[PDB]
Amino acid sequence: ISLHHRAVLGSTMAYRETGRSDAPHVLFLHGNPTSSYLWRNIMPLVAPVGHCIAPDLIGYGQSGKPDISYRFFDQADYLDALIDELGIASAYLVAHDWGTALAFHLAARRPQLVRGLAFMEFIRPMRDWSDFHQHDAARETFRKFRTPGVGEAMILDNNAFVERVLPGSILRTLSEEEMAAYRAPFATRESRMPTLMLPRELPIAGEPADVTQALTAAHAALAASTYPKLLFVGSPGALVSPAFAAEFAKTLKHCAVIQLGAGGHYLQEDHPEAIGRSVAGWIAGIEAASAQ
Ligand SMILES: [Cl-]
Ligand SMILES: [Cl-]
Ligand SMILES: [Cl-]
Repeated sequence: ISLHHRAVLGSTMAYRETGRSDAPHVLFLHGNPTSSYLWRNIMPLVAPVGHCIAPDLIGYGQSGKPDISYRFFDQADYLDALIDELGIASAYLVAHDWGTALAFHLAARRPQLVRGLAFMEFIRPMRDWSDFHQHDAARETFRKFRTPGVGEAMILDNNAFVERVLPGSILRTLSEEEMAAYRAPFATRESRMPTLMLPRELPIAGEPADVTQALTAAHAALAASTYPKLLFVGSPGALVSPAFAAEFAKTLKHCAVIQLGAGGHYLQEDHPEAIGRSVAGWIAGIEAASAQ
């Protein structure tokens, strides 16, 4: 899998690219602990209608592994730098997990950029631990990730995000090749640090406060925004249940909900054709209706 690379902020970032270069930009944003690989069966279905770019976040996939904190704001800075390097000033965003937090934060700061947002399994500030996920076992696992020393043993030493959380929220069983690809960036203990930092960034009960502020503001900007929105949901889902998707959608302008059926968090692995076909049709409709 040969990706494109660019130098960004003294390190490097990798990205997949496909589609016609005169079509609108479509930026695909993955989360923890995946990469642009998550979109491999989706992007080819959007290529006829969009110039598709799928970055590997810093510390993920084939991107660089600099000595940084890997906090949310680090991810935002490196993504901004790549967007500017690639000349992306107007784009559709297609986002998952921390990719949605990045998309919401980007749209709040650059309100002219977003032509439309397709999203699923998104992050929002959670008032209490009871607002995170659908079952107690997941809540307890993430409580442990956020516990000093314990989280390091689970994620740095045992690679639990890659080896347990990821396959645990895909309905089908990945092939040996697919799981080998997902674990390949994370062969060393130190390389796993980004995957430990992100669960510690989740905004739960106001902590961390800086992420809580950024995503509270970003969600308010999202509620006020007028660009088209497409929210995919699975059953039972993980961060987003079908019931919560329908209720969240009512708080937004111009947001349709697409039901994918049985799925957990990594809906791209269980429903790639449905997501790709939906996004491509949606872009085609927006482009035609906005071109008059
Ligand atoms: Cl542009
Ligand atoms: Cl909150
Ligand atoms: Cl389909």
